[PDB]
Amino acid sequence: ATPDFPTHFPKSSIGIENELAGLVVAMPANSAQKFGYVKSAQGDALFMLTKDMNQGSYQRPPSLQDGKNYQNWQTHTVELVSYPCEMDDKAAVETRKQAMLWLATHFTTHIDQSNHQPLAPIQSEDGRFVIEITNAKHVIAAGNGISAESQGQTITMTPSGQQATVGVAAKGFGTSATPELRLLESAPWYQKSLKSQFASLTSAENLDDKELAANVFAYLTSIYLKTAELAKKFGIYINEWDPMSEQITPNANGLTDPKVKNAWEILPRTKPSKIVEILSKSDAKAVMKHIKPQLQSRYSESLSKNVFQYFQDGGEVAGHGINNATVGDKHSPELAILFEFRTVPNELQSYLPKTE
Ligand SMILES: Nc1ncnc2c1ncn2[C@@H]1O[C@H](COP(=O)(O)OP(=O)(O)O)[C@@H](O)[C@H]1O
Ligand SMILES: [Mg+2]
Ligand SMILES: [Mg+2]
Repeated sequence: ATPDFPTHFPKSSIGIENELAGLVVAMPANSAQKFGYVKSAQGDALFMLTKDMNQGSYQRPPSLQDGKNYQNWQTHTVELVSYPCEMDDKAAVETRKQAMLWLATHFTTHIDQSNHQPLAPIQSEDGRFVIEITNAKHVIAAGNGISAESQGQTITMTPSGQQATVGVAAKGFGTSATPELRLLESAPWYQKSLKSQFASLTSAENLDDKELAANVFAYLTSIYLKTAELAKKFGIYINEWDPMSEQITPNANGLTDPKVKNAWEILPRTKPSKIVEILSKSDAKAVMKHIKPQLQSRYSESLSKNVFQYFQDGGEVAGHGINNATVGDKHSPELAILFEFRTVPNELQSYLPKTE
């Protein structure tokens, strides 16, 4: 079994995703995403081997007929998914990039001498890296996995196949305290002006933590307003809101549609309703009560009520979120909130492996 991601980090964390070019993985239909993982010889889990984009049904080449059953098998692109590490842990970041580049060279040899065969659990030649196979019911095949033989491909990685995910303490979003926080706050959907706006609305209120409440308000309102903007732009069905009732033609498959995710640029990966937990019951009530009018002064009553209710009931920004991540003291953990960079910006390029 592939180990689950560690959930706790002392400070800000980073994970990477890297879709490979030059090969596919074929597995039985409805297989689990993870088929293996690469770890250091010391035992530290570095990245997972996963199936990513479905490339169609697998057809075992006739010249490679082996008496085996490949019925209903699907081909997918391979994505290398790192185990998160601390953002300032240079050695952990470097070992992940190096282990990914090593596995690409091992894949290049595998499609040359063992095309349409499963990867074997081996140790690298220098002894640095170890492959562990968790699902042996797979095959690795060059190109799109149609031909028995490769076109002598070198297995590569490129920025268009790359993403980075950053995890920060929820209480830090809006403080601009670290370079990571400042990069996250530069997200086009985040409206820092909502912090000072909240303070103006709540002068008569005796709030337990005014600065924290203003930060949470700005973060949540920015997400709710962006969701409403996107639902209108792309014609997305949110809860009971119907875009056709506002003469908007549906132009996306939902919140999880890749073009909707891309429109966020910096995609929230944590369930918005979790942040309410970093506040007192009283402060959370004050924050939540003030969000509704921010939507209603910009969007129709139906869109506003539906977006507000969707997130209130634990609605996700774009599918299953990373909601169990924590930061700070191991004994008293604080909520970490995660963000996916759809395109890796210049500031995070050094975290990604490069073939060239
Ligand atoms: N605590 C964390 N801090 C930072 N990045 C994390 C953390 N936990 C997971 N990630 C990263 O989240 C990314 C996507 O994770 P995952 O949920 O497995 O992908 P998917 O939803 O596409 O199946 C990976 O780059 C991974 O390293
Ligand atoms: Mg992934
Ligand atoms: Mg991604």
